[PDB]
Amino acid sequence: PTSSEQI
Amino acid sequence: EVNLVESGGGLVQPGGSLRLSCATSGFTFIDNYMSWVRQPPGKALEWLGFIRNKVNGYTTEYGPSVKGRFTISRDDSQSILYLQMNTLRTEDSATYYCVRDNGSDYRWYFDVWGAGTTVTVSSAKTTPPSVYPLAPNSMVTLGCLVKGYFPEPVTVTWNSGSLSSGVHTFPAVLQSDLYTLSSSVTVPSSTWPSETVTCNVAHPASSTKVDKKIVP
Amino acid sequence: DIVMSQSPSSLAVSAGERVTMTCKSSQSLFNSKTRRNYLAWYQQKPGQSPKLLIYWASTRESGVPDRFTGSGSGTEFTLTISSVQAEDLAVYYCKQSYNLRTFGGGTKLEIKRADAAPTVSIFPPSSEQLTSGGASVVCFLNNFYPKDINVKWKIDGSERQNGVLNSWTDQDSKDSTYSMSSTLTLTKDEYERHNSYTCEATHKTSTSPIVKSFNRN
Ligand SMILES: *[C@@H]1O[C@H](CO)[C@@H](O[C@@H]2O[C@H](CO)[C@@H](O[C@@H]3O[C@H](CO)[C@@H](O)[C@H](O)[C@@H]3O)[C@H](O)[C@H]2NC(C)=O)[C@H](O)[C@H]1NC(C)=O
Repeated sequence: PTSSEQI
Repeated sequence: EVNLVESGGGLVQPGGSLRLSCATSGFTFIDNYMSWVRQPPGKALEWLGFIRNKVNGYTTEYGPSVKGRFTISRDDSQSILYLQMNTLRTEDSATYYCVRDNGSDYRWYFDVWGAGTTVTVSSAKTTPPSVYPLAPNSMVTLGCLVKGYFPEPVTVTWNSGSLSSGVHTFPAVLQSDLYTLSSSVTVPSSTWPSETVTCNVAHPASSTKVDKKIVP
Repeated sequence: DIVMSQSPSSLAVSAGERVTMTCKSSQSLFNSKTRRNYLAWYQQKPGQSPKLLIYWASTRESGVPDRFTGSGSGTEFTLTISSVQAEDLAVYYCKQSYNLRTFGGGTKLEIKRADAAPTVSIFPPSSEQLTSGGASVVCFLNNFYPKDINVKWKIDGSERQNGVLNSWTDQDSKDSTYSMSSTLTLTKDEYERHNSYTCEATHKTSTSPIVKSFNRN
């Protein structure tokens, strides 16, 4: 899920 | 402070293309994910897509409605965000918003928004309004008829903004490729025709500015 | 592709009363890694850009009054407003950011208030519009409440139902009333083939219609 992407 | 300002929104013939810009200032652009959101008149917000930062490969994601037809890009050296719109349809007519897609601490919400830039997708030709004065009891109501212009919007004021209370500017109605709206202002009968009451109509689309004094 | 549904479409409330609105998502907006439900609430007042109020379902943004509380998790979320103020007039949108982003259809929050009869004003076509060959008769029905209202145009005692265009304003930012414009568009010749022009407004505030009129001469 995109909500897990960092920065 | 953080500022986002969209540009490029104008009147465009269906089928053509258009590129919107979002100039930014006040924050480190290169560190952020950026999204575009739009909104047809009197309709709901719609997420168009976003573009990841350099650290994440400048890749993009889109909403179903636009995927394949719109392209999001950016220029980190200029802190500008772009939105290329191709194969425009009438359904594209809307206010386009530039937003910061805050990713820090995995928040993932839109904390800053631009004022928006309006895109009108029609074949109608940009036409200037024909402002007309409307005149006829402790108070008197005066009006102003702004007829036959295209496209939206027009900004109407009274006495260059001096008169703000007792004003009603009605939503424009589309009639045969031409918009028509009116504005009424109510003031004490003791201030008219005593004091001058002027209707100010500005139509950026056609670089028009008309002042109409209300006379008995 | 997560579908968001909001309810109710629109609700009317009085200053001081509490209000609640729901948002439902087709998939769980909960993230196991981050430990947060990605549902945010946005407030969009008249003519302004949307504004973030709450994120992570129940966390309040900086500067947002405490009377705005978000709650829920998984697929059912709620936005509650205790002691609603007039200034809260706006459309409230929920939005999921679990995967991609999707907005709900929004809940339109309307402000209740006492009924108010409309102030009617009729205006004959301006001389300049006449010289150009046009003739628009305008009638204003201002500051009334509730929104439902009816206008009937009568030319020389006969009801006219062609060439009439009405426009309704949103709730006034000052007194929460509504106003409506009614424009009868005729040709200079048509306008002169008659003399009596009447505007009739019918509103729940009275069984008697409010009448306003004039004569060409
Ligand atoms: C995403 O949004 C959050 C909050 O809306 C941003 O984080 C916050 O950033 C501000 C300034 O960038 C920090 O404020 C500073 O705090 C110290 C003391 O608290 C104060 O003395 C400074 O003058 C300034 O006010 C704030 O602490 C920080 N909050 C935290 C801990 O997250 C964040 O920068 C945004 N992310 C992006 C991508 O811009």
